[PDB]
Amino acid sequence: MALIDQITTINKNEFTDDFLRKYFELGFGSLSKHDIDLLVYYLVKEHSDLFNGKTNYEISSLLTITERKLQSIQMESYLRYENNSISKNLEELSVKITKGEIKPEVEGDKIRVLIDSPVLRRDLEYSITSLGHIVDYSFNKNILSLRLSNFFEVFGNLNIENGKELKTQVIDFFREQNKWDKEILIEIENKSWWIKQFNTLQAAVKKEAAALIFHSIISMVKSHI
Amino acid sequence: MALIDQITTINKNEFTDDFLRKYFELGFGSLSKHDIDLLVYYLVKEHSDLFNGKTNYEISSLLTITERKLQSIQMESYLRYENNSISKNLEELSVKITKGEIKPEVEGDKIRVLIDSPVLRRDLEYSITSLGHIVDYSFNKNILSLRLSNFFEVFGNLNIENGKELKTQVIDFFREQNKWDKEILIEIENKSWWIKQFNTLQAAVKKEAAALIFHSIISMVKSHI
Repeated sequence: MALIDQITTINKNEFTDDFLRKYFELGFGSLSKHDIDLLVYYLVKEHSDLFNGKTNYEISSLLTITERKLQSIQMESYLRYENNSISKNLEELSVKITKGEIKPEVEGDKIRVLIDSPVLRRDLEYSITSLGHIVDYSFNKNILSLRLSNFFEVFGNLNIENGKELKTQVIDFFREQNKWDKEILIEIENKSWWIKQFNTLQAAVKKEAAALIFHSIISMVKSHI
Repeated sequence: MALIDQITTINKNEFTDDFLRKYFELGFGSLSKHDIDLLVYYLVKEHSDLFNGKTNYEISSLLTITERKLQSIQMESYLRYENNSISKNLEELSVKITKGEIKPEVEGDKIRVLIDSPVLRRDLEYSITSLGHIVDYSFNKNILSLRLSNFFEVFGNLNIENGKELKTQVIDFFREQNKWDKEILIEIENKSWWIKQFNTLQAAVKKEAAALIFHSIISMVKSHI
């Protein structure tokens, strides 16, 4: 079975102990098939490394189910059997960016972020839309697209975790890169600035700018509940 | 949970390994609730001592299910996941009699045997009714009642495992006990013999006679496929 030996490590004692406690909570035969499928997904995720570092495409292939079914299973099981703060999920998103597992990229006046985890996607969307203002964004499958000019105009004044204003931290990045790149004016609330001036920069400056921008946006959202 | 700590020993490694192999045989989410309930029953029975030495009443109480449901689950799970010969099940029945876990008792012209296991009950009934003749017997719940006079008249000539005829082995028992009990004629194919003469014996002779008779009947049935 390509499945059970793809498991390279698993705490079999607590897989068994946990399964028995939850299968038998209301008595033998009390859980529905769907309840048990959520339990099994949780048990493999909590007590093995099977899903570790794998994309949704890989996990769905491993489980022999569609990506759409996997997303429902992942969310329903997380809600049933796990508890995380929005703060911890936002921080996990941030760390994935620092590690390069998620690579934000700017195109025109939009920053785009592939977020494969439905749990992280849910908490980001909820938290970023709970700041008192409608947010200019959309999702293309699992890719968040966020309008830059409008975001900084509307939310640029809110503090990030290190106390500085969001717009301040992003502007300060562009100044430093002006030290080794050809100098540009900095107008982050300007749609045409992103479209023409930002587009001029070297692909590696733009890559790094997008990671810092999204790090700072997450940091701003974490600072505000 | 009165359940999971009633487990005094369990191979948790193979409980986990076995569950994963069978849960995932056709892919995640392919097994019905009923399929999974049969699997779990088999897994607890194969990989723990939870059910060991317990009556159906105790197991059903442990599982929070009726005795009728338990019997269906036990049979369906055995058929799905286990394999035993009729010969091995008949021998297990025999050993339970020697151990005193099952105590055959004669009343009138009938010998009665409580058989709690639906698996053993099924193989006994099938094997004992596959000897070419209709058998005079009935079940009261899990108590087999077998008519003595008619059984020895019809099947008394068939060999038991040690080569002797069934009627011969049973008669030889009554002779030995005549050595220390008051002597009786021996007419095991006679209904009124069981009802009046056998009834005379001491309760401990009758207890031992019933175990030897049923041991020999099982031995006869094992000798004939």
